[PDB]
Amino acid sequence: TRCKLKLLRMERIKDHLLLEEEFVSNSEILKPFEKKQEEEKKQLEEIRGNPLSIGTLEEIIDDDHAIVTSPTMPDYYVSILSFVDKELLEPGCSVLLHHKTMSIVGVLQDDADPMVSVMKMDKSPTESYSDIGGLESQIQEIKESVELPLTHPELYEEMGIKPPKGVILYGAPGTGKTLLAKAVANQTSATFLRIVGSELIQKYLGDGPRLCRQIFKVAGENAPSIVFIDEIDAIGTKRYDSNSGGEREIQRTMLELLNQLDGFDDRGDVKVIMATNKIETLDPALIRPGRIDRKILFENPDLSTKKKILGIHTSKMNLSEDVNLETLVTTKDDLSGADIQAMCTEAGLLALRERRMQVTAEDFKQAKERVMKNKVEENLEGLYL
Amino acid sequence: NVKDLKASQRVCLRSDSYMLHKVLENKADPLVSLMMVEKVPDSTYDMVGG
Amino acid sequence: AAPYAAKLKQTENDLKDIEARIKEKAGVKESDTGLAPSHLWDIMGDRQRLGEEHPLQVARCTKIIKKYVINLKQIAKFVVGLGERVSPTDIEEGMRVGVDRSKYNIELPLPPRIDPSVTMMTVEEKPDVTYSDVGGCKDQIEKLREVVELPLLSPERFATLGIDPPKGILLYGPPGTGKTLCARAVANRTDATFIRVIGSELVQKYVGEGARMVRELFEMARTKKACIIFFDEIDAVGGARFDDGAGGDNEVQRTMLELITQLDGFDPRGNIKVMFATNRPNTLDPALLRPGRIDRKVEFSLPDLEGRANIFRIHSKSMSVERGIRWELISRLCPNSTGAELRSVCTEAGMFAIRARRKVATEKDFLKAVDKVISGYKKF
Amino acid sequence: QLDGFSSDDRVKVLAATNRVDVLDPALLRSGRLDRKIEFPLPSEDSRAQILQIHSRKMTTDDDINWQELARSTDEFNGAQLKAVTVEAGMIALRNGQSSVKHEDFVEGISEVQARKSKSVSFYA
Ligand SMILES: Nc1ncnc2c1ncn2[C@@H]1O[C@H](COP(=O)(O)OP(=O)(O)OP(=O)(O)O)[C@@H](O)[C@H]1O
Ligand SMILES: [Mg+2]
Ligand SMILES: [Mg+2]
Repeated sequence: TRCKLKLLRMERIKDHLLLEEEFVSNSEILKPFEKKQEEEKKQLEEIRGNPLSIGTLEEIIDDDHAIVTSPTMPDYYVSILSFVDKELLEPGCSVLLHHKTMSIVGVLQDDADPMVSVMKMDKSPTESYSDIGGLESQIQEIKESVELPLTHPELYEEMGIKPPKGVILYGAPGTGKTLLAKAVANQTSATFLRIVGSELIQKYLGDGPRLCRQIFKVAGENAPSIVFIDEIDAIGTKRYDSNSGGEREIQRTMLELLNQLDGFDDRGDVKVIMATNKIETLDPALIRPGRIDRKILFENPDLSTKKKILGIHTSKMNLSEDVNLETLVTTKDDLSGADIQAMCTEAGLLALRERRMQVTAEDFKQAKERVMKNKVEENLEGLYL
Repeated sequence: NVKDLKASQRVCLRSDSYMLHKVLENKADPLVSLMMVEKVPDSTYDMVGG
Repeated sequence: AAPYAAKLKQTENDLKDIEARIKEKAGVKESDTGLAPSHLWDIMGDRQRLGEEHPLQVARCTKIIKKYVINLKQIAKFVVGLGERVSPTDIEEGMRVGVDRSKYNIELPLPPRIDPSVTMMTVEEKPDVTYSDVGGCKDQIEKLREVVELPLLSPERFATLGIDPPKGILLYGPPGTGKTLCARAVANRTDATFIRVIGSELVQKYVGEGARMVRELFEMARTKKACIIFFDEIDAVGGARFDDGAGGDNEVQRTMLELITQLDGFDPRGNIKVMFATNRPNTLDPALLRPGRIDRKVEFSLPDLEGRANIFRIHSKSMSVERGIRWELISRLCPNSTGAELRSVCTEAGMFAIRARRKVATEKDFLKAVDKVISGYKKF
Repeated sequence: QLDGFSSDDRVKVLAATNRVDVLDPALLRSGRLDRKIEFPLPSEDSRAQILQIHSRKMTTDDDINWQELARSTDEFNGAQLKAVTVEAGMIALRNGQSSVKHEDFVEGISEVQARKSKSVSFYA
């Protein structure tokens, strides 16, 4: 509350100050155009008529010629002319070629594709750590694999043990698995890549395997990293059937990722967060520990856990201090943390029908009936016989 | 200019030059295509009401 | 309450404007690679740009008729001739050619095909691993020495017995058996070249493009002497047929077929060993499994108790351990399983000790790590 | 085009396929391939001869009893059989004797089998 206000005051004088500084600083009159810049500039316009049709450098022959494939089915045996060093260019690089005559005018690309930008989602994690009402014990298993080598390399180095490779998150939805994922992400401040596995299920020829390779390249470039392959099972054990053109694709994608997860050796610097509902009643495709190490089963919320979650929610409510908190959680059997979240939302909705702006003392005892009854129907547990 | 441009914005181009013309907000998406078949959803609550 | 609501509302606008101001910062300054003295290069470069000898359109001789019949890659055929002077003996079926944009004459013969260059990126040279620190005392480790080393080191004995030299080994085992690990170790020790092919990567298809790559790579090998060609994960693509499906597919039968025929019948080889990595022999087409392709098959056998104490020790050395720690006792409690399972147990024992705030892992830690892994596998 | 009586005699055609049930249906109509040859399983006689072909390459060992080997094997085609031969000699290469013994061979069948060679057993 107050802690948040203190911060607002500082954030609004930082932005203001920066913005004003920036005019001058960027230039607006500074206008570097002295001999070093002028050189670059003059040359660049002359040489480069535009548009410039990109290539891929297939091989070099030492005689300042290269062999490139252009987007046209005819390839072109080109001169290297001007700019980019011969050494700096290594085969497999994507390159700028001049449209009048194809010559290597430089590189600025590095095999830039839109696919990498899409995946790249470092962007502000919605979760900070321990905003969540989850239990200390569950998060301090994910943290142990992922955080702990980055914060304290001293202990791992001294022991001599390798840093762990991967974790698997599985529950039980409504244990806030993806909340957990973005709690971890905030702390590390690592490049947080995300890709969903259904984008790798397509009828399109061979595209799945191409995508799989991209992922390892991306993580390594932007290391240290966490790669969230979310619904890993979409590619794997989970299905899209084979009487739909799937007798080609699904096999090739599953194998491909599998082969790169082992690799010639575990990378040991790319953390993974693998999501899947549970691989207990599903087939396992996440191929043995040492490449996925510690595997994390989140408990179904017990009575003490939901107390902590419940405390967040009751703060905004007024007239729930007279209501005894303890008795609402007990009376309900042990159930999802999602069901306490559902209850809070329903509770407010319900107060409005009574016509009271925020919950009445009565409204809260009533709220429990509607949510418990709905949820037990949705999910029925074996009846004791 | 490069300032105005935004990543992933669809653009018009003149001839084989490929000089910028206008930016297009305009995007082909299936949801939009489904809406056009669908049109303005009719109708009053009361008629449904019972 | 209310006068402090409006403090939030102000905050939000600011943060958004700063982010757009990044574009303005980057500015308009353009500068390209070629520092120190490669911008003085550019001055030479200018006059030669206006000059003409580049590009050359690339085409490929498809027949030499004593002029030449060239076929371009857009698919269009021409009769052409020699340019400055191009010897007849240089131009051969499959040989690329450099021809002029529109005056259509050969300047330089160019080495055949652009497809080796693409696939030579995948190829990795003689990997190195030390055979001594290869876990287990496996029987499998020994039969690899017979296949690979002994024909290369002493081809004489094989001639004398009047057996054929062993050249094919099929590796299969559960994941974590160490198929990749042992192949790298015998590549190193025997001092023979190595060719990495990954069959899972084949996707370039036009009905039989995958078949072109495979013929070229295997042929690359023959040219090479004392070499290994390791086709990795041929479980699918050049592995299983997808004919079985309702609509089905046969781009995989093309790739599969080509490989079978290169192996089957006469065809020279320059001491080419054939290593095949399949997770399961079941997935592998039976055509390949049954003999006259790969000579030998070994079913990997999970490490012995002596071999399992042995892998654990390798790990325990890397670790900081208790003095008098009973490696053998830990191992016995542990299932008969891969070298992998054992790698994991040492990993978690390390971590629980760190959590508990110890720098030396106790015997007790590894009792905990074991209990963890058994349960995992079981529950699934 | 080969049909007739002049075109059949010059131009001859052989064809090889494994599965015969996946073919084009216009091929099972008429006499497109004028003769169809099914391979039978090998006999005792067939096995014993193929072994001899392989064994000649190797040093002649009259301790080899072609008959005894052939009796225990059932349904090993030509390629399978050569696998056996190479294995008996491989034991002998380790041994150092240029000689291959009949004993090496009886053991050498069981690697080419699904089972690993001389699988451990509780009684013996
Ligand atoms: N002999 C061994 N000693 C120690 N650890 C071993 C041994 N063999 C394999 N491992 C361990 O198992 C894991 C994978 O080994 P490796 O990469 O060779 O697997 P593989 O059987 O070839 O699998 P894939 O099916 O993924 O291709 C590693 O964690 C490695 O340390
Ligand atoms: Mg979720
Ligand atoms: Mg492997």
